[PDB]
Amino acid sequence: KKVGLLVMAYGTPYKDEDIERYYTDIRHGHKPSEEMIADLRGRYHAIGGLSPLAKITEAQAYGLEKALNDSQDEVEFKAYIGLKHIEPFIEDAVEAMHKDGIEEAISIVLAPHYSSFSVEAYNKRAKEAADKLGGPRINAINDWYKQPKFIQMWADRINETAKQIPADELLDTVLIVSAHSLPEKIKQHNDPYPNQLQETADFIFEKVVVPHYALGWQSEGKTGEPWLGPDVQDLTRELYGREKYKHFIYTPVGFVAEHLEVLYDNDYECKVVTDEVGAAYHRPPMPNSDPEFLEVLRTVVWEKYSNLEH
Ligand SMILES: [K+]
Ligand SMILES: [K+]
Repeated sequence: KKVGLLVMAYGTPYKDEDIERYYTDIRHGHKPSEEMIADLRGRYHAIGGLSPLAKITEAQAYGLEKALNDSQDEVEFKAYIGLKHIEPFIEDAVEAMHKDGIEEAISIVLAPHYSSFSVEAYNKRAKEAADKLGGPRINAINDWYKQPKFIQMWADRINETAKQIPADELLDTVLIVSAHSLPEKIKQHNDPYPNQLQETADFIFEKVVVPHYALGWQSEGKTGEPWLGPDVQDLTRELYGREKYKHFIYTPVGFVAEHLEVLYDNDYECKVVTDEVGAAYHRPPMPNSDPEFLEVLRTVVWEKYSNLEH
């Protein structure tokens, strides 16, 4: 039988007309105000609109499927995309697998780090759907930031971007390593997410020419509670105040695609700050569906299959 490959991600609106229902789902059924929707529409317009965004997630899932099936002849994987906040939902993907007669699946989230707040939610939804249908059995991957090829992918991109920088200003350059912020309360649960981001930054930093680095958070939601900090905008201001860096290199390694959180929260909002302090802004290409990144994911999934079967 084919092995199911459940590739999960947050979801992005396909059409402009989807923005309201998308953000209503994100906000637990609380429809965004007219002013909030207008703000969000303006942010999507700033980054060139919606059409490029969903294509990346598709290219990652199906590129991963092809990378797996061309690299070995023990099994055939079939990819099913399951999204948190728009169709096809996680539950749709699991239903599809069961209807197709898939008995065994491996799941992976398109984010390198584990949190009890975020990744566990995907896993719980997938498992509960499967339990209701009677299958498939789902063997979940929880994180994959420790993969050497993942770290090397980011180090290589940073080192290439660093060639943009005059030799004598490299000592005035800082690497800002970031991920999506989460509610600060995850720390009361001993959530490993903050430590996993620190480890990722450490592993990358020892492989790059940039001599200074800092960890930050971004893209925090608006709920009634504090979120992990510092936010990259505030951290940029603070680091300039203390050290007067001339170059900021932003690697939002918690993200895998050029979606709104990178094209707006970094390329607009962080560049506003670097502009305001007279420093230069740099941000390497995101992984998207680059063959090097597809090979990272292939390595992750095949290592999981191998551990289960070999
Ligand atoms: K678990
Ligand atoms: K914090």
